[PDB]
Amino acid sequence: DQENERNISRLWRAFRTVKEMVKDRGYFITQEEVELPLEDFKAKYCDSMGRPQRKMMSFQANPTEESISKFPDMGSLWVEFCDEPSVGVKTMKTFVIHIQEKNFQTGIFVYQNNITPSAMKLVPSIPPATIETFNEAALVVNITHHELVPKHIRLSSDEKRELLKRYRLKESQLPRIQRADPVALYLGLKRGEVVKIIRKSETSGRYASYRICM
Amino acid sequence: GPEDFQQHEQIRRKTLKEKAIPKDQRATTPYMTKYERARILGTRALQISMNAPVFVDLEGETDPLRIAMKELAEKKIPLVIRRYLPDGSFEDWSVEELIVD
Amino acid sequence: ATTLNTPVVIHATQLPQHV
Repeated sequence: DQENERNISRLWRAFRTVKEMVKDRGYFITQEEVELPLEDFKAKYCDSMGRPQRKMMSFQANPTEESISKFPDMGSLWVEFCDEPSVGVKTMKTFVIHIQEKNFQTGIFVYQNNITPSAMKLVPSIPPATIETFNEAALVVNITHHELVPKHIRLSSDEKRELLKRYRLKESQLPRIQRADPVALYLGLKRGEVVKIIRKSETSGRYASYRICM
Repeated sequence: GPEDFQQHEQIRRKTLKEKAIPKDQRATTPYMTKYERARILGTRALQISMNAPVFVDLEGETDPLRIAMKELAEKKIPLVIRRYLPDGSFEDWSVEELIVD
Repeated sequence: ATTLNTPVVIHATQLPQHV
């Protein structure tokens, strides 16, 4: 083992940031699971031969009670990995059908190297269930930990209507955050729901800004 | 014929009444802004120049803008500022209800 | 014929009612 250790470290970092993403989105995740040592990762999600197996890397998450109160329509979530360089349409159907038969509102799918176009036309094909796509690379660092990236908090519709009535606004007159913005993907931002940004200002310290996903 | 106008007038009045913000819940600055002060002075000066009644003692003065400044000092300007919110909704603050500076 | 001696626009509120 001279580089497989580096590959496993990359997998461990991606796993940690996936857990952090789920916890931020608002499903029950524990700091015991987040702060997971590399040796524990080896002993748990790696076999004797040093092979990273991702069948058991998958996990299911449920909303916290606070999240249930804040957003009534928070369903269960499903995260899946894959060992293949390219995820196939059969392996993607085994995910979509699984999402349907397990009654999951959201599902997170990742892929090692690339995702074929053949498997990319089914992720938006089964509403209301939402399927989001990610890479094991380009995820090994949580962008929300970057000091330039501020704190984004998804705003519930109850306080969104309060903001809109306070500023006498349409949804369209707010500053806009792109649906494909990396933080929007992190937050799992559907279109139409506003995000609150706590900006650290050089002049006035902390002030709250708002964007809308659209 | 005329009833089309009656409908249009009803709609205009209804939209006006919906846009107006009632006095009990206007959330704008108590202070008169510098722009409002300048325009109140200018408009009151114009009205005095066009032979309007004046509510202050003229100390043998001839400048309409000076007369308006005197009226503002003694709070005798019969004007109202209609502050416009971005959505078209508006509030109404009287001149004597505002504090200069 | 100015905005100081004649109304700008005139409209009929209702139909003319004979008295």
